[PDB]
Amino acid sequence: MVTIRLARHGAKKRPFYQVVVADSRNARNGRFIERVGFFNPIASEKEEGTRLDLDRIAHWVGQGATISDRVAALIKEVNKAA
Amino acid sequence: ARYLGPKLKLSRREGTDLFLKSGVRAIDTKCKIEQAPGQHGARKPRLSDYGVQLREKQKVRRIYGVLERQFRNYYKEAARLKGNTGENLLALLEGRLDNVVYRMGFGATRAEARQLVSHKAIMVNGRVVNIASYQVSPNDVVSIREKAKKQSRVKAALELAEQREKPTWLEVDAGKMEGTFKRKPERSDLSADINEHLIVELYSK
Amino acid sequence: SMQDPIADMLTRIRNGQAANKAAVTMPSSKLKVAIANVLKEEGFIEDFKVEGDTKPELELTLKYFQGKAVVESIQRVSRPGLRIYKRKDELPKVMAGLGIAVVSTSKGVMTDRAARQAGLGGEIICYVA
Amino acid sequence: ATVNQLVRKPRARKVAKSNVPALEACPQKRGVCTRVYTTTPKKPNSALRKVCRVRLTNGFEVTSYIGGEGHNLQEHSVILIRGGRVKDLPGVRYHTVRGALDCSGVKDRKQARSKYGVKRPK
Amino acid sequence: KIRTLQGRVVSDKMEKSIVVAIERFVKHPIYGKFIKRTTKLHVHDENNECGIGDVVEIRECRPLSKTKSWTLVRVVEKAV
Amino acid sequence: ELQEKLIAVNRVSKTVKGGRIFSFTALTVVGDGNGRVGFGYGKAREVPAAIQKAMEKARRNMINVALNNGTLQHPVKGVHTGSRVFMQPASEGTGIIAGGAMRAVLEVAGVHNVLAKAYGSTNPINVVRATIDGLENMNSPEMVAAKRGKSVEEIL
RNA sequence: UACCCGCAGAAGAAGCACCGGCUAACUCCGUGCCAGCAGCCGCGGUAAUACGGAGGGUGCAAGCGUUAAUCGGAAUUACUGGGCGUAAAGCGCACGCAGGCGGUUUGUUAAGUCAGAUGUGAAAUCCCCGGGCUCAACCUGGGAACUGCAUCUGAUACUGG
RNA sequence: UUAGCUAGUAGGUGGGGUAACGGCUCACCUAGGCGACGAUCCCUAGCUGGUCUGAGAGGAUGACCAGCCACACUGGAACU
Ligand SMILES: [Mg+2]
Ligand SMILES: [Mg+2]
Ligand SMILES: [Mg+2]
Ligand SMILES: [Mg+2]
Ligand SMILES: [Mg+2]
Ligand SMILES: [Mg+2]
Ligand SMILES: [Mg+2]
Ligand SMILES: [Mg+2]
Ligand SMILES: [Mg+2]
Ligand SMILES: [Mg+2]
Ligand SMILES: [Mg+2]
Ligand SMILES: [Mg+2]
Ligand SMILES: [Mg+2]
Ligand SMILES: [Mg+2]
Ligand SMILES: [Mg+2]
Ligand SMILES: [Mg+2]
Ligand SMILES: [Mg+2]
Repeated sequence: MVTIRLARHGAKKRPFYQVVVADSRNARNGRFIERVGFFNPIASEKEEGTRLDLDRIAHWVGQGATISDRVAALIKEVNKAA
Repeated sequence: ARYLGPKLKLSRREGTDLFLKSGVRAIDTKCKIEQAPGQHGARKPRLSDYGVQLREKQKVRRIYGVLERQFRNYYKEAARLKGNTGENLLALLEGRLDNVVYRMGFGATRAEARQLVSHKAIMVNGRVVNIASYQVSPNDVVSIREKAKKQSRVKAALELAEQREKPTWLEVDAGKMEGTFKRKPERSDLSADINEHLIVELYSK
Repeated sequence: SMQDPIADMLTRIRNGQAANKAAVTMPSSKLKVAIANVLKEEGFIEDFKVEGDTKPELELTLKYFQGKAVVESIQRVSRPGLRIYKRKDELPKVMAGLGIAVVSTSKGVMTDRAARQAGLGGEIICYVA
Repeated sequence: ATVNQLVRKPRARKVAKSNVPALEACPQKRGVCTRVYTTTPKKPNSALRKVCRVRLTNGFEVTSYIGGEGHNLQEHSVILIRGGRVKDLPGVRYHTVRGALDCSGVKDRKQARSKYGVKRPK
Repeated sequence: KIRTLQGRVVSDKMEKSIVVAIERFVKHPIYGKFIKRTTKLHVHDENNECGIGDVVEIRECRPLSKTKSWTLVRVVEKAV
Repeated sequence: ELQEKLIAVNRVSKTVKGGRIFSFTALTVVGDGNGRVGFGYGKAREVPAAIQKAMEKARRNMINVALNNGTLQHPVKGVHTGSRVFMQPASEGTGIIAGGAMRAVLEVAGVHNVLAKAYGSTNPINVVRATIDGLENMNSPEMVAAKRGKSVEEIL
């Protein structure tokens, strides 16, 4: 099914995930329907570290797109922040 | 990754002073800089159109203490940037950490400034930088670190940087051993004995 | 066989300028009059006057400044063997602006500056410099 | 000449075959010497060049040219062959590279030792 | 509204089927020359009110046989 | 004042009854470096005399070119017997992008930024004439406005 | 682990290619069309700046040269951008099908063409403005671009019906 | 210096079959269909975003990555 998950596109020891909606039967960083924000676990201060698109996330969850563990743990942080 | 040899043969080959010496000794007394080095410098060979361009580029490269690959990368960046290609290349060349610290006056020569940069003595905006090619942005704060403020060679360079020419784009203070890069130097601000067009003609090939 | 009246007109005016002719008479047409209007509005020719009831003739009068001809090169770009159509942002620029490129567009036969100001293309006819 | 003719007949290229067919677009090829001997150049200059007819692995048999002075190679010797021909010798299109599996380097060489496979002197 | 193609008929010697030809005017990608290319198609002409030469108008509906997916709508230019 | 420069020297020969007698030819380009340029092709029995012979004729046969502040007005093409030249105005910092006997004459003339290209036979003797005719035939906005009958801003 | 700090000692850390013209770099020694160099022009027959070595010089640099392939120079397949009297290039000539083009005016259609809008032209990649890795390589956000196609609404000068 | 190819072949009626339209298949009828805008045949070749070079137009190319197709000792087949 459609799932909101991550896709590593950084470098060695410097990960950077591109949160995307992709079919479950696909590669980790293969084909995705759309791109929804990004995430960087090593982002420095005074800089964005998470830019999730809550509108698109809600639109996909209304159609049945499941949210993975890390993105589910990040959307709550985004909601708490703002 | 840097020249390790005589510092005056290059100047003799170019024909002019490359500022590779501190300046305590006169350039004429230091060496017989009238002719090219080697056993055939007495003759005056007629230089070709490619020869003059190559000599100009080699003179610039040896003055700024870079290699051919770094010079080509700087030329590519200058051509990528907007405005005068030669002026942009000159500004990028005189934007390195060793070059800016030499202009400020913390090092006797280019080699001394590069060694000081490498040995973790130069700090930019309160941050330790050991890169000789570290570009400096306008409104930066270069400073000698506290441990290296008591260096005899550093203070000798500070006292010897006064009798020569003074750049009008840097804010220097030897009391605290720190300076500020106020603005990017202009072509008129820099030296006027360098033909900018020769380098771009040579690299247009 | 006569297969390009515009090319014939360009050849006639170029030959007249080369041979120092005061005016060049020729059979005329609606497109010829439209091109002559553009040529007169830019000072490349002195004036023109259509004469005739059944077979109208254009009588274009050339202009000579200090002996040398005013028009340097008139080149037919879009010939009736290869049609050339250019958009508003793809119009040519003769001598970086010092020359003109006549273009027939939906609003008529205007020049490069007029076409660019109006914001529409057309198909080019010839370069005049 | 004209676009109407060119649309019917497109402007064909002028592709030319390579001067090293036996390599088959390969920098190096290993071969076994079959006929090592000496030949003479053409009219403009007279000399005695050292050549070797060698059968390549793929199946081609070519004639190379030994560079430098002194070559211990002989029949049934494994050699490495690269491109590059000799102008003053007809037929040769390749060069035997010294320092190969069995091609020994030139003795007492001081300049351009890399082109002849010579160890750096102490 | 519906995408329809107008073209000249070629043959009609088939049961409930004709062969239409479309002349699209395109420009050469290299020389810029404006040439014409044939777009011959097979049309399921039910009740064949068509001869040879008359132009017709067709629309794509669905694959009706192995080598035709177009159907006639109207006949214009019928007079010879 | 002038920026005289020799382009190339060629050695010609002429057979006679007694044998072959040699000779030298010199091509030079001179100019004030602001808006004037001239060429001289001299011949003499020796290199030092031929260069002066070419220089004098180049000095006394100069041509004034109505160039821009640092470049030429509009792109132009010149056609000669065997050489065709194309010159396009570049931007500041590019330099004299030329080759053969074109970059020297362009630098002597006064222009500092131009893209030049040679098509056909690239011989200096013909290419110099081609590249000077290319600068002679071109005009300035004021010059074209004079014959047009309008203003520079109007014919912008 | 990245990173920071103290120890001591200038130590443990530079080679390759070229030097007759193209192309930046010249003098001797050893041979003597033999030994040998070479991408071209070509050198060596006792004064070799061209062979081998030495001295010196030039280029690059933890890299240096050769080889194999691609593009440029090659305007040397030329649509941008050639020629056909003599270098290669007018069928020996004529008729003519398909085809290519087509004098001049009006009205009509708007197919090409011209304007605007919508969808799409994946992400990635290039470019521009910023950021993070001590700089850079590298990563990344936005913008532009993807020069194309289909549809809709108009413009009618040109070509087309 | 590969010029004719195609008889389930083109179309039609009805039956059968696939989740779906379809000579996909069957019986019958019509003699049609493709082709100098290159049919048929031979050699070579995975395609695209892309990469190199080139100012541009172009030329070469399919390394990594990403999207699609095919393959799993060779060939044929079917089931879940
Ligand atoms: Mg390096
Ligand atoms: Mg620039
Ligand atoms: Mg040499
Ligand atoms: Mg080409
Ligand atoms: Mg030709
Ligand atoms: Mg002939
Ligand atoms: Mg002949
Ligand atoms: Mg004839
Ligand atoms: Mg005949
Ligand atoms: Mg339309
Ligand atoms: Mg449009
Ligand atoms: Mg940064
Ligand atoms: Mg994209
Ligand atoms: Mg009409
Ligand atoms: Mg049925
Ligand atoms: Mg090119
Ligand atoms: Mg692949």
